[PDB]
Amino acid sequence: LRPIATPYPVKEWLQPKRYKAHLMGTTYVYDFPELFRQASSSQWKNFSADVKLTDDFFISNELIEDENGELTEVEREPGANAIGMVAFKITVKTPEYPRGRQFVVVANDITFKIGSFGPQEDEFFNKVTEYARKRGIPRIYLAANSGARIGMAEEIVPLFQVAWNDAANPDKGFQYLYLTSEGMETLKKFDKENSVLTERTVINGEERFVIKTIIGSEDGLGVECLRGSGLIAGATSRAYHDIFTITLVTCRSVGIGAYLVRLGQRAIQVEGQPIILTGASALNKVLGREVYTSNLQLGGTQIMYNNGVSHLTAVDDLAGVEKIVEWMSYVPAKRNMPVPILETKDTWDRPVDFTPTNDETYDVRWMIEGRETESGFEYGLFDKGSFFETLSGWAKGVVVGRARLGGIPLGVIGVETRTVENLIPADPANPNSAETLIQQAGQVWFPNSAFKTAQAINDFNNGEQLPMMILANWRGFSGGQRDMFNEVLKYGSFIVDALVDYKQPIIIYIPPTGELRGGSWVVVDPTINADQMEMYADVNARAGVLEPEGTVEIKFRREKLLDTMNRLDDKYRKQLADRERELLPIYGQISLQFADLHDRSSRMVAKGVISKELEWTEARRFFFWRLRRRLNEEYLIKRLSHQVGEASRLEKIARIRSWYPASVDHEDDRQVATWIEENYKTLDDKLKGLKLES
Amino acid sequence: LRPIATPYPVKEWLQPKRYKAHLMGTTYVYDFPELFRQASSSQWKNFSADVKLTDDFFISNELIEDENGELTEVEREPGANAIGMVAFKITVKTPEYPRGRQFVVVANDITFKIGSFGPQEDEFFNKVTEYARKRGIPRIYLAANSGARIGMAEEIVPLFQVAWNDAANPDKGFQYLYLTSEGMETLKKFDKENSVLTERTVINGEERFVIKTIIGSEDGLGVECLRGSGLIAGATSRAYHDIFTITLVTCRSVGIGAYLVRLGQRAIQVEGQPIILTGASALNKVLGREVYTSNLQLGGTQIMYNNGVSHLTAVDDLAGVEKIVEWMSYVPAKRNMPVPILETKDTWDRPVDFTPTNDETYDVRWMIEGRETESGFEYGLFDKGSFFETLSGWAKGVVVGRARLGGIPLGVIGVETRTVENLIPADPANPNSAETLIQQAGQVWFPNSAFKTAQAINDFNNGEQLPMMILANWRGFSGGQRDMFNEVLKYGSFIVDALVDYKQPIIIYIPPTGELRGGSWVVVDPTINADQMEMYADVNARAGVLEPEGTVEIKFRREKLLDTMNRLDDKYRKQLADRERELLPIYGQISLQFADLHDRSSRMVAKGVISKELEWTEARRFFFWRLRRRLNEEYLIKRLSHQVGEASRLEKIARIRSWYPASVDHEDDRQVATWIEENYKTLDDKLKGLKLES
Ligand SMILES: Cc1ccc2cc(CC3CCN(C(=O)c4c5ccccc5cc5ccccc45)CC3)ccc2n1
Ligand SMILES: Cc1ccc2cc(CC3CCN(C(=O)c4c5ccccc5cc5ccccc45)CC3)ccc2n1
Repeated sequence: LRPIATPYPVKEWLQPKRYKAHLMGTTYVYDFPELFRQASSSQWKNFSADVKLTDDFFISNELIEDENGELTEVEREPGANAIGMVAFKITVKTPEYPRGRQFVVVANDITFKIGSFGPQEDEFFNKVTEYARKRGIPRIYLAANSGARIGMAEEIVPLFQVAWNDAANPDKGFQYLYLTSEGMETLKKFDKENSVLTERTVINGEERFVIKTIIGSEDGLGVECLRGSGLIAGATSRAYHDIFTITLVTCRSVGIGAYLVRLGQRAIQVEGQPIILTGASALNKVLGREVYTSNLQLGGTQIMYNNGVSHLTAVDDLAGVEKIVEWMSYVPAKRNMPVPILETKDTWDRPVDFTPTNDETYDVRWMIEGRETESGFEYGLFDKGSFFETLSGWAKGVVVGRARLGGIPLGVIGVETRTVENLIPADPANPNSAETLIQQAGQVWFPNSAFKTAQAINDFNNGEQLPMMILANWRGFSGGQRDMFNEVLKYGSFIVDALVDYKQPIIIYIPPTGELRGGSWVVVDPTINADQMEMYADVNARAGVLEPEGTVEIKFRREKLLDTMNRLDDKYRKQLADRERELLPIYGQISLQFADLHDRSSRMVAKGVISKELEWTEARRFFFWRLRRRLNEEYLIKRLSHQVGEASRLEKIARIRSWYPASVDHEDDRQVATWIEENYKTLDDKLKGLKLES
Repeated sequence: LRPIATPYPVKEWLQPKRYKAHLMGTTYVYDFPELFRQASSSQWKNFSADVKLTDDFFISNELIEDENGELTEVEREPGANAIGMVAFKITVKTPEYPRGRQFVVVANDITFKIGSFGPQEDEFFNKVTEYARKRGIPRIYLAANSGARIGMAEEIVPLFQVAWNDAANPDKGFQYLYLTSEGMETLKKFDKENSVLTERTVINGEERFVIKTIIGSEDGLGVECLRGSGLIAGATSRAYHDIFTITLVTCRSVGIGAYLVRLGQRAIQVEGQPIILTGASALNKVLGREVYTSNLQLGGTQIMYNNGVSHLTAVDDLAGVEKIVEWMSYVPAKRNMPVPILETKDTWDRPVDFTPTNDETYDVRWMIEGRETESGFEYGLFDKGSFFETLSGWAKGVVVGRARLGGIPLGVIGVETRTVENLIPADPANPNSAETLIQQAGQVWFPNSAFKTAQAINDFNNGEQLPMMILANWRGFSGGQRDMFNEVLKYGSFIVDALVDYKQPIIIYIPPTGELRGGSWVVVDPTINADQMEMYADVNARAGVLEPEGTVEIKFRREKLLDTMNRLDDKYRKQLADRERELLPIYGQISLQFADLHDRSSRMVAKGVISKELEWTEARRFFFWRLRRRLNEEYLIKRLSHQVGEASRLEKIARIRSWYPASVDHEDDRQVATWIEENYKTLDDKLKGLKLES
């Protein structure tokens, strides 16, 4: 017992595995539920400081496999796990789900065979994934591992013999490895007959059993660990499309551990905990040179967070738990349940304070969440303090996060107007390699930013099942040689694919001072997904194939411009080339203005390419009711889908809208939502009466 | 008429648009069906030189929209197209489909408004896509365009007026643009009242109509072209997952044209025809410096083919047509129809001649298709001359293509054992940028090669609907700093996703001299998709978590090795450190051999991680019947799916296998296929009798 004379018992002594975990710079597996209780309690204090919270608000129940491999709940002492993988079913009353929400926590036990993955950990991890998926509840994975388990048939180690070329000189070589009758019997005696594959021969009187394959008695030495890893990689790939999947990296995550981090997509990395494949030491041995310094050089946050593999970093395990808890506050309690409405002090019914100007540089986050000033807080489009930014360390040209719109949770994509710099590090493996600083123009899609956009869209759709708003403001894609070679077309195409797959309301809104040109429009147009998509443009937005400078260059050339001088200039209508020189700069300006006049939201409305033209200060009020209306209608489309079984979206919506009283304006979002909410149970009777099916 | 006195009529004069197309370095749209006839005829000559072919073997029928926008067939003169998009329905008797196969060809008319995309071309392209998708037939797109159409309200050009700050000095500035009552009436007179959005004011007696927005009378000037582009981008994204989509780039492909190339995935680029977004000239104007030289520098084959955006290059339009024709020979006639069996001179019933050795470097293509030698042709695993390689210019570490196995078409993925070099060009935009040569070790997955692998898997699955064989031979993923920063984990994860989505038989086979370690195994394991996947390892293959050098480093350390010297060396059993120095090199070799003995196919079989261990020379015969058996069983699973409506794969297969006579060995592939083929109609009666449903 160390230390003696403490006020309460030494938990690290009561369970020494707690101390092993601590010595490896991580929380002990069995202590993680407590971090979830601490975080859930903080969630309440930050929401309503006055809430009197008891212990029944949070329940953690360890899951273990029964006699038939069926998962059941247990109340046992920490450290009684016979396998290196552990899981808990958590039932917590949160501000979004005050009656309770459920999720599973799977975790490696770093103190059980170094957190390595053997077939039993793999089988259990897969069974927990399936348990969560069947129930539709989120699956949190806590990664603290050594990757697949590695072994040797340690029983053949003291038994094997070597058939030397010349016994007197061992360095002259050897022919094969073998077992004697003594070795063969030793295995027979311990029922380890299946440990080797032998072939009998007689060499100079001696009966030797030539080892042809070493199998081993102990399960979990090689290929079976790779099979199991594959199973859990496929399991996680499938779970990402089905339930909310998140992973917290606490202590190393190696090999399968690294793929699991990525396969679950959503990841929080604790500072100083690497995400690696082959470690630095092993790589140096392969390269035959001392190339790398640490595993952190290969998979630290300066790699993974900058990569976009790590969505967020965490200062310590509790910080990471707190971030999982916060991320989950935006996500339905289970698959196909409505998005969690959380109304705060920031009511839907106010104008937007922060407005961008053309002459002044701004941070797009100010338009999203607002900004503090000396005169006071300038509210943004979304609920004060609801902007939870993710992928913040990668492709900083796009801003992605979750937010709330008068309570409604949604995914937000904004455009960083400021030039973004990235520091591509020097390759240690190449002596003729130096670090390079890459500057990327604002409002221009690059391979990395287009990749981040598609990724964000997918991550909002799968598991999160959130509506989305893209505050669309791009000049186009980078068409230069470097960016074209770096496959910009591939990443731009992923955006289209992500939108095609989207299953919740989408809102594309070109903000004030905003623009959407050429390929940038193409890739985000509501016809990619007419069922979910909708486009809006601010009265101060611009959009066209080209920008006024390009439109002019192609369509208002020198001849057209001189004919304009002949029409408009009394002096112009040998001596003329002189007036031409004087007029051209202002005439260039006239043509730029002529072009710009086609790029207005009024032409967008007239040409029916946007649902409505909007006023920024009035967007919070508009978007709130539009999304609230749309969430109600989507619910009714889904209930109708079960009934009829076969009909188009248009047929379903037309039918739902035919149930609205004659007095209801189908174009009034506030009225339509108000009516639906006043009649959910009356609409339920309507749908139940429709069960007149054959 | 130029030239005079020709033997037959001057086609370029009869239709001058043919000459315009020619002057732009491309085939005239209406001449493309003839290239398809020429190619289809070549297909026959290369298959059976003795075939007497007539003209009814090939039928091309132009599709045009009727009065109600419904596509119908027409026989009209070339060049009567009122829109810049043209389509043909082709019905061709090919060696795979001798009774005929159908597909649509959509193409831009480079001679119609520079091949630009207006709303009518977009609406038609979408209608053709839908026509092909509804029918399940392939959609070939021939790209020769200027991207979205760009315009201005050319009627406002001679009418507009400018409100000068001071009329005497024009360069002092202007306030706004306006129309006079004369201008307003001019528009009123031509029913172009809707061309502008004005606001009346009176300035110093004059009634001016302030232009607030220029809309225009002519459709297809701006945003409506971007809407249409979006529609066709989404349409193509959807078509790739539904039907076989291929694109041939003949003459430039700009903006939406470039995205269409990528969205359809499968692309052949004609040498010298660029795939661009913003052109070089425009980019130089944005950058304010003469950075780029040509559009080919941005989107030529040295970009797109090296990128993997272009799957193949073509020397001229006929070469590209011939490659589409050849690619299609592997693809079903329509969606959900069986893969086209084409048996050639190379019967299934022979051993594999080309066998790799450990001491000799080989080209993996030799194992796939065989190789010519002085002694004669060494046959490979697949049918002689059936290897059609794709993505050949990108990530050369993986070899991807289509092949035939005794007639059966399938996707093939092999590993390039030789070190691959890539030349990353110097960025013209960066003066402190030089070209870099990147060497990539063989049998190691890098970001690019992992991306190519996932891509190939997807491209085989979607549209092609082909079975697959991965000749798995990777040491692992590159875990170094550069490759980890370049997101190797993301691309490795795409492999898993591509396999999860796979709907046709998969065969993973570790070939002779081959290996599969750590993360390389994880990502390709049959548990990712138990329904389709199956693993095999050659008797000369190796597989484990680590390689013998790593296994030794971790599990057979210094102490274990000295205890082994104490056991095995009579001399070893101050003076001992000397014998230790002498013994260690051979003892290191003993430990390397001890490890290697666990890495055998026999342990893989014993641990149940492979379906069977195989002998390479006998693989063609094994794989032929295994795939032929599996194609027959898959067919029966599908017919059963319609009947019962609800049951697992295992329940379906167990039921199908219960119909086999008692004498049939379920493990004999040749017998099982022979029985199914002898009883398709008897099995059809069985399934029809199962329609006893309520
Ligand atoms: C590295 C980098 C930096 C900024 C970029 C900006 C864009 C947006 C494009 C630029 C080109 N473009 C234009 O309207 C445009 C121009 C836009 C601004 C200035 C000059 C322009 C000249 C053009 C000449 C012909 C056609 C178009 C021109 C459409 C919008 C596209 C790619 C960019 N790449
Ligand atoms: C740039 C590059 C080049 C080759 C690469 C090869 C691999 C394959 C790996 C290499 C590491 N590995 C080993 O079995 C291995 C070793 C393999 C060969 C030589 C030395 C090794 C030392 C190791 C020390 C500890 C653990 C493993 C070691 C598993 C297989 C992985 C990454 C590679 N990256």
